[PDB]
Amino acid sequence: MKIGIGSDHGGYNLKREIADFLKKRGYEVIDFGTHGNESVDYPDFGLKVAEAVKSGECDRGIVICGTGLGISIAANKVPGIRAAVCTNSYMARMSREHNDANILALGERVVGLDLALDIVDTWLKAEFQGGRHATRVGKIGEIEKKYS
Amino acid sequence: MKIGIGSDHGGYNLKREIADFLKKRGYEVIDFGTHGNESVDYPDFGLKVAEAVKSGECDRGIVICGTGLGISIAANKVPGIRAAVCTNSYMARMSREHNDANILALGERVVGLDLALDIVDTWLKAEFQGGRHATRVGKIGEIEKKYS
Repeated sequence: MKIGIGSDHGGYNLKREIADFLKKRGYEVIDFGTHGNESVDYPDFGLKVAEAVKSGECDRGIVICGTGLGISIAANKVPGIRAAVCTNSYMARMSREHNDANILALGERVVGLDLALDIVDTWLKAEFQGGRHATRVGKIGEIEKKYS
Repeated sequence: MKIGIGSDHGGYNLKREIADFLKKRGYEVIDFGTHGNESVDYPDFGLKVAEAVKSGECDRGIVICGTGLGISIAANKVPGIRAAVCTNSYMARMSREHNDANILALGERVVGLDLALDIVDTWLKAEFQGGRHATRVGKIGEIEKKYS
């Protein structure tokens, strides 16, 4: 499974740790940047990861900024993308089970390292539950079609 | 300001408490439903609140589901909407200061009542900081224009 990862400067250090974590677990990781601590704009990297997941270049993606909020909002502007900002493993599991999230969003200034790794672990293992949850995801698709 | 509020059945009881909280505070509250515990679909109510904020019928919105994730993803599909899932007041403050969030999303199964009221209090009081944050919000707007 190919994981796309991306961040602004606010999520760069956590991105480094998650990339190492994932590779060590045998995932193929595509790093979309940013590649340093210099101030940059979260939508640019949110977009890169979202478009890679949309195109199938990556199976899913992880985006990080100070809070995860900006980068996940940006990613959610792309049709077919469902980016979930999670601050605990319960949320991470429900994002997969109910929302079939294909992007996990994290906030480097909010969650500490080991917690963030717990969340990533949980998110990568959880499975979409279909049924009424598929019906609700379709209704998200209807909003996209409306504003398309 | 006029506050739009909406939920599925997973956020209905918290919605009831927040509606009461806001009115006691002097806010005009527009309740878009749901109006009971019957199973319903979060995108329908996410859409209502998002469209009310977009039209200027409400100045800001609050959306609630079990985790806040589904309803906020749905809301974020609407152009001009920036919905922030917050699990603490630090996130709530940054969502206004940096992301100029116009919708707050909450997870009734994640945050307890008093915490959720603290987050709402913080979110309503926080102020957009402009500058590079406006530049970044514009870049969110560019993604919307791309996929419009």
